[PDB]
Amino acid sequence: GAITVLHCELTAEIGVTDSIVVSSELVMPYTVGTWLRGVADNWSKYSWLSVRYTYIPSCPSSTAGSIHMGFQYDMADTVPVSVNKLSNLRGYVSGQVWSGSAGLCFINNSRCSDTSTAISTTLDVSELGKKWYPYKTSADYATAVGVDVNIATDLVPARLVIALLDGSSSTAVAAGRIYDTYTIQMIEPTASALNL
Amino acid sequence: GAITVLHCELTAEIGVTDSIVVSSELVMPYTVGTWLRGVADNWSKYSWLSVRYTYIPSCPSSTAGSIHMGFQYDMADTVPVSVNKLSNLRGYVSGQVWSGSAGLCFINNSRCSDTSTAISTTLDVSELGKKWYPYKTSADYATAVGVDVNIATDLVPARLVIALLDGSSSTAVAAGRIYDTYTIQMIEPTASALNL
Amino acid sequence: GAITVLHCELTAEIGVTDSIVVSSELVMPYTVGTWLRGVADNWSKYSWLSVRYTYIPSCPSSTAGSIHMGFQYDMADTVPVSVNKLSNLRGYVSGQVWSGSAGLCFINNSRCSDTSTAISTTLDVSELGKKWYPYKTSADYATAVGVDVNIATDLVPARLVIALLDGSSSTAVAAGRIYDTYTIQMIEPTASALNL
Amino acid sequence: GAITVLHCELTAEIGVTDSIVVSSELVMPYTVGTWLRGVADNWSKYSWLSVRYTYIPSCPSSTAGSIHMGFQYDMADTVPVSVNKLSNLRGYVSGQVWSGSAGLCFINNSRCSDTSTAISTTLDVSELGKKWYPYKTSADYATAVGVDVNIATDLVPARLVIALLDGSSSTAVAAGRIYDTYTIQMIEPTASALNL
Amino acid sequence: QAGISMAPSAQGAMVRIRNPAVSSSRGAITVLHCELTAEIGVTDSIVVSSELVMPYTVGTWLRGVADNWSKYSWLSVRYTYIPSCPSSTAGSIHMGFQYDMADTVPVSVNKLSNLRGYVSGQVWSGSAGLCFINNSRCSDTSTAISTTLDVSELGKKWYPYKTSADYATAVGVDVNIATDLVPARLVIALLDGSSSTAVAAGRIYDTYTIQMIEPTASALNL
Amino acid sequence: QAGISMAPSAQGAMVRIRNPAVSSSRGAITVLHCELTAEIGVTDSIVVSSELVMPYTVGTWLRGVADNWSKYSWLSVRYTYIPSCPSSTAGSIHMGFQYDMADTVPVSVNKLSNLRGYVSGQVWSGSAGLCFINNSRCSDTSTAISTTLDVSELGKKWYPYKTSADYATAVGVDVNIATDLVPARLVIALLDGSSSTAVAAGRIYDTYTIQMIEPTASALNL
Ligand SMILES: [Ca+2]
Ligand SMILES: [Ca+2]
Ligand SMILES: [Ca+2]
Ligand SMILES: [Ca+2]
Ligand SMILES: [Ca+2]
Ligand SMILES: [Ca+2]
Ligand SMILES: [Ca+2]
Ligand SMILES: [Ca+2]
Repeated sequence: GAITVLHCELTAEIGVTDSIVVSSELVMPYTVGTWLRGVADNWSKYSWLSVRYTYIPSCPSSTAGSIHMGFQYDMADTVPVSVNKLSNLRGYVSGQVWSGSAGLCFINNSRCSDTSTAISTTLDVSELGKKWYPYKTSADYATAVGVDVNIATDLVPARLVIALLDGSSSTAVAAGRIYDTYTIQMIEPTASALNL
Repeated sequence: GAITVLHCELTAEIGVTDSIVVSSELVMPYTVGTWLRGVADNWSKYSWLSVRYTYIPSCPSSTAGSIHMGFQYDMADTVPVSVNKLSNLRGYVSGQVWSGSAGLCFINNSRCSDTSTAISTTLDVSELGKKWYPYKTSADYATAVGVDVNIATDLVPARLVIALLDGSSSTAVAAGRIYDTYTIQMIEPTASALNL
Repeated sequence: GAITVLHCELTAEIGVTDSIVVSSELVMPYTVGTWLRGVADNWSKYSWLSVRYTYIPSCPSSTAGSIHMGFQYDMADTVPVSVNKLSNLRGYVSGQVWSGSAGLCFINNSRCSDTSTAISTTLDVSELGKKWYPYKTSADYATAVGVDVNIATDLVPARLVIALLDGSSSTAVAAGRIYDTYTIQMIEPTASALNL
Repeated sequence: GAITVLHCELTAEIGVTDSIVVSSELVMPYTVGTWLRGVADNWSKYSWLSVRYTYIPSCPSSTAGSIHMGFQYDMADTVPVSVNKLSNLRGYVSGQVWSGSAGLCFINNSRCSDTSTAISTTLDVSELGKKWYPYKTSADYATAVGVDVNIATDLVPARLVIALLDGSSSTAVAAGRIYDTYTIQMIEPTASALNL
Repeated sequence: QAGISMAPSAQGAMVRIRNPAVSSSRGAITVLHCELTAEIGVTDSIVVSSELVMPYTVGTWLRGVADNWSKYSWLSVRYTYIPSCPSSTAGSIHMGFQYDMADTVPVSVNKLSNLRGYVSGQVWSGSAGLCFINNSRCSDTSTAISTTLDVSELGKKWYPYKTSADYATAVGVDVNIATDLVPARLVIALLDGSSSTAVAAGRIYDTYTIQMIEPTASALNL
Repeated sequence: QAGISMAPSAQGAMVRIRNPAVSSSRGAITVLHCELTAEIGVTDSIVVSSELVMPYTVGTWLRGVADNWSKYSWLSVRYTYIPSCPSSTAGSIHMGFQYDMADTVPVSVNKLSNLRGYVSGQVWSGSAGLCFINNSRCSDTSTAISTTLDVSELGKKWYPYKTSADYATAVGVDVNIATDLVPARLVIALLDGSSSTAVAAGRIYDTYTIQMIEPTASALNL
């Protein structure tokens, strides 16, 4: 009954400016990437076997700026407001917007050489609070969270906080992209139209 | 520690009309049936070890109509509106409203040889959200869900949806009944009067 | 010492109407059937080694109606008034009034392969109150019970309750018959004329 | 088919005065305690695997008075009228209303150290006159017993006689509570509403 | 000697709490400690009280330490009653656990006696449970009024660190939202006393072992 | 430690009587048992009471068993007092035996103190005698309030089983007729109390070993 998918897809496009810009992505099928969003909808519940976010650069070596990533686990906790608080989170990694190429091996599965320079981080699936979560659409999530954020705890495993700053322009400059590489188990099918 | 009970009881009475009529039942002690609702209330939490719904006919071989059953696990998902949509659910099982007698052996657990025609489905007890669920009353559940449906995922493991159509009359004709056969582990006793 | 008999005989004739009609039969030699009543009277006490009631139809596949059976053990308990209440008893077994032929093999004890549809239930001969029960006549039992019902627990091991409903006519239609297949051990001979 | 429950619950609240006050409790589910009373009703018959009554104090060390307990087995026998006769009964134990704390280990199952000071006594389940008794409500019992007490023999295994005296007040002073710790086997389910 | 007991005039128990034990394994950090958790007083009528078993409310120290981690798991939680009155004091204490916050709080020792971890005892006894708090070698704990959480049967393993404030708000929307945030609550009942006015009976200490994971600046933790 | 004593607030003694031991040798059948024999209460003035030491009156069980035999002989008879009040209770108990039913019952602890088997003690003590009843291994019975019959010095060995009724009639003709039927009587005195009204003090248990001979249908035994 468990049907397993392994895949790496574009999860977010990154631009860097001269000011801190904190953003976050829920670590659930619907938000992880559009491809998964579409396939996972045909199933009622899932379990993350492995989730790794890897940043791959697209800018010139002359591009100033740094990216910082880390995880949060209680949606009710406040999202880091400074890059300082961010550095306290689990899974913190911080790189420079033009580096990270060695991480490419995580995206195309070829054998990785030295990945100490890859700006990549992974989710601690075993310390998550439950193994089988329900597939949620961001819309429905939003509504729930609107009543009380604590309703999110039963619905989503974690949140990926990203921070970009130290750039040189007041206007966004294309830095790179964050790709997500996951192994997921999907169970109990459903027509997607009913999945909220 | 745990106190295990295996039992069978009437869970619902069924009637066929000439138009689709989808209905559902929460898979929790309180609603599985009257007897279980009663004994289960003396414990605080429980865990399903086995749950099986078996439809048994009571109409003549000439009764037009068909029955359909399946499970859903995110109380927030839309309930099916058609046989096609329903056929996708886990544990889907369809059949003539006058068929299904072979499932009798599941009820008074005897030797089941002829079970290829039994209109009986089983809950995937291991892929459920968690192990120990709290005993809830229809009333309390109802209120919670009235705030936000997602508050339900923390309380009920699944719901059985039932659809009946293909009947001959626009007014309901008696078809059969759905019986539930479960094995449940209960823990943390409480005076029933306190249990909501 | 003991004299063992295994036999099968007609125990009751059945008819369906459009309203519930719960009836019951004491599980004692005198009432199980005419033949046993006759031979059993030549012994003072007896012990059931096996008792099985099997319903066998005699109506067309188009006959509306359903049959229900179960056991009760405290003659003082109220007899069921509905299918729900009845479905809780031990050995509950329900089915279409025109179904049940697979149970024939229990009657003339042959090889039973297709028994998943047999509307047949069995007495839990080992959890009975005691082993040796005295042979009683309907008359004598009746009087005793007329003083106080509890006087019955010392004399009869159980009673089979039968409920028929879902019929189409308000006037009884012939459905089928209930046959009893038992194995009994008898001891302490007596001239039958003395046996009350 | 045998479903087993193990539990310890409050069975009686004790007050002491300056005069002998003899009381008794039938050793049957219905009277043993309200929790059991409610769960055991869903089953037709039971068997006691173990029954132990333990008194736990709640008064000051300065509380004068003694409790005496013992068993009776033929409901027709006269209830002890003096504490003397009481001391002849099987299972006799007599303690002082402020002592008995060591018996707490019987109530919460923690490992018992030295229980020679616990005012506790147990039922000789093997010398009982039958193993499977019918669940009876005190109301129905009363009626039966009203016709002739001997009808009780077939219905209940034993009776716990309690005597409290030697207190210092003409008016009851709260001494302690008697908790019952049992292991019971329940068989042949029934809707509780029918159980008398 | 077997069967004999002597009621003392008063029991004495010298509580001496040792330094908290903290240590980080790989991923998980573990704390072990004891804290005074509640004060107790008796009356002639029954009075039921409850305490949620979550870091924030279990103890004043724990509250501030646990806040630096995102989630936690209880390895062990024990409540022990230590008396502070003479054997002449009337009254009894009763404890037990409830696991569905929506359930009604017990209103009698009869209902109470059915709960998981139930324990009763004279308001003037229980010094035997001292070894649990002091950390000494336990002798005969037969007469201790102490109970413990059945951690293995709890709803889930990892719970989020919550502040009473945020919790209180959640629960205000619907009490069932609590199920997802807190594992259980200790219920405490006291009665059998002699004054209509409360009489100080004793106090309750909590001894626990908790596992904490996934760090976060405290300020962000709600 | 030598010379030091600590008065407790109250003494506790958990009485648990075991199954009677009966066995037939050749001619003689022997019973061994314990029965609660009397209830005790104190007052500020002296109150003397007596109990005949014969099967019929020694115990309610013995009474009915011994009746199936024509004669008997006491192998051992012991009376032990077990308290049921606190050490704050005023009062003392005194026991002794008399052997000529015609003699006057003592009217003072002074006369009483001269009797065979005399024992005194605070109405709130005596738990040390528990081992005699419970059948446990006796430790320091130094402070037990328990006394025993001097069976070897009794008037004769075999006495006839008598019912209180028939005895009472005999004695009514002349008390000296008792000498031939009963071996002795226990005298009990209580005083030193504080209420003019009796205050429950404790109770007395009797532990005996008796030999019974020459069977008879019970109905004939008077
Ligand atoms: Ca959850
Ligand atoms: Ca969904
Ligand atoms: Ca509940
Ligand atoms: Ca007869
Ligand atoms: Ca009987
Ligand atoms: Ca009954
Ligand atoms: Ca938090
Ligand atoms: Ca005589």
